Amino acid sequence: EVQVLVLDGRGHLLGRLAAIVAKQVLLGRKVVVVRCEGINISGNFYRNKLKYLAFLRKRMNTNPSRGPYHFRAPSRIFWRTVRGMLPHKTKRGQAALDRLKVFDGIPPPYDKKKRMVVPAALKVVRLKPTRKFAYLGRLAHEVGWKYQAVTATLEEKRKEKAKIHYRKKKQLMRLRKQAEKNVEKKIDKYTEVLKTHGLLV
Amino acid sequence: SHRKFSAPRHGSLGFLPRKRSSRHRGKVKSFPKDDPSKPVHLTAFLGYKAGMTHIVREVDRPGSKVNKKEVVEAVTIVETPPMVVVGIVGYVETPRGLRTFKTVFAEHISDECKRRFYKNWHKSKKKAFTKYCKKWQDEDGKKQLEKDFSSMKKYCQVIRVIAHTQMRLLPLRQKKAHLMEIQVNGGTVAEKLDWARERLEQQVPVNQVFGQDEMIDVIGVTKGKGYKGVTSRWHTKKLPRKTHRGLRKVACIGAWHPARVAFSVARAGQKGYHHRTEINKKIYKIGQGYLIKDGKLIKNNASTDYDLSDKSINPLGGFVHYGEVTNDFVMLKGCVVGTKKRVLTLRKSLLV
Amino acid sequence: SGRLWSKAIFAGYKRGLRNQREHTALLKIEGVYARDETEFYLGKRCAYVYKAKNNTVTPGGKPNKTRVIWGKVTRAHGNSGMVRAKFRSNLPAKAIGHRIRVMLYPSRI
Amino acid sequence: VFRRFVEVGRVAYVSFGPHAGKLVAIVDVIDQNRALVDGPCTQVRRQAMPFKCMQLTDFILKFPHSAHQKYVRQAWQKADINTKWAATRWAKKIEARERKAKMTDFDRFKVMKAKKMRNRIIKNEVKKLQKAALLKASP
Amino acid sequence: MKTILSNQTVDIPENVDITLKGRTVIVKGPRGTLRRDFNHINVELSLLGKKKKRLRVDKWWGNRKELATVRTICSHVQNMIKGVTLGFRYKMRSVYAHFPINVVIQENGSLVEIRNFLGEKYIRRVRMRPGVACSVSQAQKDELILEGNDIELVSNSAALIQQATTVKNKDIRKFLDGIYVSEKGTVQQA
RNA sequence: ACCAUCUGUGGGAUUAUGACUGAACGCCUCUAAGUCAGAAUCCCGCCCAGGCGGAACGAUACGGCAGCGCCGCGGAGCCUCGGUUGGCCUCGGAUAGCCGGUCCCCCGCCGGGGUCCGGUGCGGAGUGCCCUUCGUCCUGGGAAACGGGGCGCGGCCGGAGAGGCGGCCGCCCCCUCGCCCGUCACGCACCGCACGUUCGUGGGGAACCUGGCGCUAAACCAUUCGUAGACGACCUGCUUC
RNA sequence: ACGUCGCUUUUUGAUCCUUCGAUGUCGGCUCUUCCUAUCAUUGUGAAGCAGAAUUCACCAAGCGUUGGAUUGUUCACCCA
RNA sequence: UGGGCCACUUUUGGUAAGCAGAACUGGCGCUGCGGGAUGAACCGAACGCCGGGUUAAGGCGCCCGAUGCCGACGCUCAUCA
RNA sequence: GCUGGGAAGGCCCGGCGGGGAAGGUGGCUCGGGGG
Ligand SMILES: [K+]
Ligand SMILES: [K+]
Ligand SMILES: [K+]
Ligand SMILES: [K+]
Ligand SMILES: [K+]
Ligand SMILES: [K+]
Ligand SMILES: [K+]
Ligand SMILES: [K+]
Ligand SMILES: [K+]
Ligand SMILES: [Mg+2]
Ligand SMILES: [Mg+2]
Ligand SMILES: [Mg+2]
Ligand SMILES: [Mg+2]
Ligand SMILES: [Mg+2]
Ligand SMILES: [Mg+2]
Ligand SMILES: [Mg+2]
Ligand SMILES: [Mg+2]
Ligand SMILES: [Mg+2]
Ligand SMILES: [Mg+2]
Ligand SMILES: [Mg+2]
Ligand SMILES: [Mg+2]
Ligand SMILES: [Mg+2]
Ligand SMILES: [Mg+2]
Ligand SMILES: [Mg+2]
Ligand SMILES: [Mg+2]
Ligand SMILES: [Mg+2]
Ligand SMILES: [Mg+2]
Ligand SMILES: [Mg+2]
Ligand SMILES: [Mg+2]
Ligand SMILES: [Mg+2]
Ligand SMILES: [Mg+2]
Ligand SMILES: [Mg+2]
Repeated sequence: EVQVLVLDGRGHLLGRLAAIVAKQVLLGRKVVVVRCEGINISGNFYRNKLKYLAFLRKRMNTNPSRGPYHFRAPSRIFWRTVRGMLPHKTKRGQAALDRLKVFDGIPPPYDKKKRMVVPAALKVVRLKPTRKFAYLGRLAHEVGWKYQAVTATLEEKRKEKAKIHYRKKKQLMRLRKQAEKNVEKKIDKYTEVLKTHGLLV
Repeated sequence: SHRKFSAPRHGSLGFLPRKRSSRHRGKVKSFPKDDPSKPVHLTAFLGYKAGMTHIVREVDRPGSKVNKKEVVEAVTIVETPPMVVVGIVGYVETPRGLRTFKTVFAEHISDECKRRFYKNWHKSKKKAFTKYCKKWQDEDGKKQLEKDFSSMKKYCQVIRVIAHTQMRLLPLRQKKAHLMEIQVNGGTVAEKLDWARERLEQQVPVNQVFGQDEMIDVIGVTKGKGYKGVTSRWHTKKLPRKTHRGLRKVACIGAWHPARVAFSVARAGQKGYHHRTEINKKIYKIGQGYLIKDGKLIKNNASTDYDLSDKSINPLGGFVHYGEVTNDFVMLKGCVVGTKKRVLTLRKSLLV
Repeated sequence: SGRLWSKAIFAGYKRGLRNQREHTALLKIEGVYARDETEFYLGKRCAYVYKAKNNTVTPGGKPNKTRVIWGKVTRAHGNSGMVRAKFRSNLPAKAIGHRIRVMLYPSRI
Repeated sequence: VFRRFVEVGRVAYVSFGPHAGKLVAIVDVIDQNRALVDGPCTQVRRQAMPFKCMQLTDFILKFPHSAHQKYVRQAWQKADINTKWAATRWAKKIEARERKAKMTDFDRFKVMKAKKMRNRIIKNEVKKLQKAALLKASP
Repeated sequence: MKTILSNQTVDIPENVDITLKGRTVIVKGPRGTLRRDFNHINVELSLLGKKKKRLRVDKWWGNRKELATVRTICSHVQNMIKGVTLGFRYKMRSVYAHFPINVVIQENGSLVEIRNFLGEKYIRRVRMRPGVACSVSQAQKDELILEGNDIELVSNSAALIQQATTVKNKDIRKFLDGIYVSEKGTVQQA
């Protein structure tokens, strides 16, 4: 679509979410992924940590400053995973990669906006409940990431402000339900039209 | 095949961009960890390497061969005239790091401080902070200044004060002052802003930052040596005299494969003028500096309770390639990076 | 007073992995994510509308910078709602991931 | 935690497959994945059926396992499921979802008009309640 | 093979009540409150009786590995009932050949000082887990009494003491010195 | 110049291993679920460099017509770049469970718990919701009338993680219109036809006119310094007390 | 032990695929990096582990593994 | 032209060899194309310049055309899967 | 159209019956609950 797609990274498997996001950006869609620290990877944590430590070992022996760049932030880790699923050495792939914005936590532009979910990449449906998984935030923290604590504090601040918004939203909805009861005689004419056509059961 | 006999590599790879420092002052790069339990204090200072001398003291180290024994010890004199606080910076912690939130500068910024803002003070018209100082007097500006302090008090985690040295007290040719952000530690953000606000435009002597016989870190830029070969830069073995095209070289700069010269091989380049931090430098004395109450009092600089001689720290004929030390000074144990009259940063120890 | 056309995306040309047949294009129509739903769009006129630098004549209007390459949906591609389209001229590769309009003109309903 | 159970006589709603949208009764269970399934009053003859296409309802019939279709129909007709099903919120959401899909262009226009008036009257009254509740002057 | 139902019931005594919040068992006996979650196990917990207080654990369609968790939860719950009704008491003996092991109990039985283990000058400081109190018994010369409500915490506190007094670089079969858990039991003896 | 002298550092997850609780296997068991301790290893810190990566702040060009900034959508236009064709302004989350509402208790008038009542193939539903565009003229009934709309002003509050946004008052100035159902006719009805319909007063660059409010600086070279140096570069000084 | 299964490419063969309009052919010196099949050091398990010493094994390549006489030697041998 | 080489199978020497030597058919050499990521010899198929339809071998998370099927039944947790 | 001239299946409470049982209904017995 023409609008930006904002996806919540919590509870989403890394590769499965990256595959969906990669095809979306190749189709001209702007995608924003927030809470990349909440992304999950299947398999126990130690095993997934070994995979990144093996990644850390791959470096140019002659000059590591030129070699593979190992990004430790969860947002950049997810960004690199998507980059491995795009033709990033062509102009089409670079254009697609520039349509992806990745964030740790939820920054102020997107904290006030509704966030989508990809069921085909969710851990609850894609992974057996008895299997072990790893958190991208924990994996990032123990391999070099430096902002797990500050992101946690800011995410806790954001959650407190969101609860206040939800209580106002719930108070507004309660008032709307009371309003519907109050004006029922002057509404049943239009209520009946809605019911005949499947709206407002 | 393997090298016949083992030998440790020459030089450290922790200092690899063996390049000229991008800065001349020497930045702190790491302030002591802040805990609000401690009283509000400053963590850094700027001094100038005046020179070196040696002292005689009595060692109180039990179980040592030098216990209750005289020793002599080389010391470095770092002239430390008082800082002047001319601003406050606030920082906010972000998932991308610390970013500068808001900066407030005091009224009445000294000329020596304002010289730092210009590349040609001679041709300049001294306009820096001329329109900013007016907001300290009008009512809209003061209200905006109070909002800036309030926003710092509620949004910033660490604050720092911009302090500058006093050139005209120094015997150097340079009149341009040195500015440094000095972190304020030990207290709530509100407490350290109130502390910093009341020190604006004021002087902070080196007494209020450092104390006697405490261990500090010295941050500065080493002496420049120009462009040097591998024998001086990396202290590799000199080749035998019979070598055809030169013996002050590294014979093998790599194997056939990986087919490139590696970053670990010793190669000619800049030596010196590198940024370095040395930790665990003990303060042997903080000198009072010259005073005039009725007459010129020079005693306290180099008089000891055993010596009792009216002599300054200045050697006979003056500190060579520096001048005469008149202000406060810190006497550090041992040697310190940098040439004479090289600006040094003194930082509180990060260790316990 | 209304959009009057369906939003579609020029995903790419009909192709193997290592061979590209540029005469026909694969379009992704919004809201059509299964092959059984592509029946409505078969034979529908599709247009790639773009702008250029020089003015061109507009049918029933003053000349402007809008150009168009017309086409039509030929058949369904795959099982997930893609359709194949033939345009009078092969679509430029710069239009991949951009808007294609499906006109509804040749209506069978 | 669990309230609805696969059992003999349990009435299930078919979500997809050849018999989607129908009600069936579970007559017997086989191999954990399939069940012997019979809807005599809903036009589903006895046959195997995966548990994946079933969605259990709250209705349980009483008949022995693997009983003949006649006895299942008698149990289905007595305390009839067809009328009880149609009275549930589950069924009338299915029906409402069906009539909304079959709504024509004219019906869409009339719904758009009715929804417009209904929302303006409701949203007026919300403002009035808000303004009234705003008069809170008390220690 | 997947088994349809694997179930097992524990019997709750009268003086203790159990409250379920999903797979979070709260046990409220006379000696305190024990709380522990089992969200890592996909089981169904139910309070059955209003008169006898039965707690039933059910696993539906479980494989061999996850049928093993049915009795594990029941055993853990039974330890909660045991802990909040009788408590858990671990007795540790300090055995030594030459150097007597001096044990000093610091604040409220939460810190244990081992001085002269094998005659070395290093001081062992072992911190008890929260809710676990250590004390020196008045019955036998060399005993330590670890008392608490959670068997997990009391036994792990005892293991911390035992593993602190570990002989190194010697023959452990000859140098038997250390503090070892003598018996495991309860308080109130009922 | 070890041929003199000075300085060289903290944490985390854990390996091997040793254990706790504990089934499988009414016993046992370091393991299956769940826990503990754990290192010249590993990662980070300290330290070196600092992205075709950001931030905060300062000063921002005349004594003569001479450059610039902000405010006006102020106007008339040029050159160039094209995309797009309604919006959704947010609980936290669980999944062997959830969501909503209400009386007592506790927290200084709202949240937090305990009852109780509902919903749950999610209908307080993103398979959703909101807005909905032909325009006017007579003309009645309903909705409202405690209303609408002012790039009208003025004031205030909230938002810092990238706040670049959102909200509330006071005064003023206008419509009784705008929303639903009807009466009544009209508008280029351009004679079957495409790029129509929006964002949009779009972005960017020169330039003209038109008013108000404002500003009057630096950098580099040359010279000097020698804390620097192959050359560049770098640290410095140059009419005031 | 008798047997039997492998691994390695730091031995030496076997082959002759590349190079004969040319890839400078031993050793040493210098210098960097890598491997582990670990000599030492860190943390451990085992013993025919009393202690001391030693041996076997595990995680483990962070760090170190030297000065000399004879020999062109690689190797070798001895001194310390 | 009279240097051949490779593959299934048979087959001699050799511990073996991308070694050496035979038999048979096919191939590469002389051959492009689809697939095997990549590749003389493998699998499919051999070729004038094109449009439409359909396949072979091979595939259908994303790169990268095609499962975005409410695919079926099981097996498997690996601190070198 | 063919097939086992399809196999099953639906209705006729299928009726006169016979036999077999069990993934055992009612009843009965034993063990645990709600007035
Ligand atoms: K060598
Ligand atoms: K347009
Ligand atoms: K060989
Ligand atoms: K050869
Ligand atoms: K040759
Ligand atoms: K030699
Ligand atoms: K020699
Ligand atoms: K011939
Ligand atoms: K011939
Ligand atoms: Mg070696
Ligand atoms: Mg020579
Ligand atoms: Mg037991
Ligand atoms: Mg020993
Ligand atoms: Mg030395
Ligand atoms: Mg273990
Ligand atoms: Mg631990
Ligand atoms: Mg050649
Ligand atoms: Mg050559
Ligand atoms: Mg060569
Ligand atoms: Mg090993
Ligand atoms: Mg020939
Ligand atoms: Mg021949
Ligand atoms: Mg051969
Ligand atoms: Mg040959
Ligand atoms: Mg040939
Ligand atoms: Mg031929
Ligand atoms: Mg061929
Ligand atoms: Mg091919
Ligand atoms: Mg391959
Ligand atoms: Mg063809
Ligand atoms: Mg493929
Ligand atoms: Mg595809």
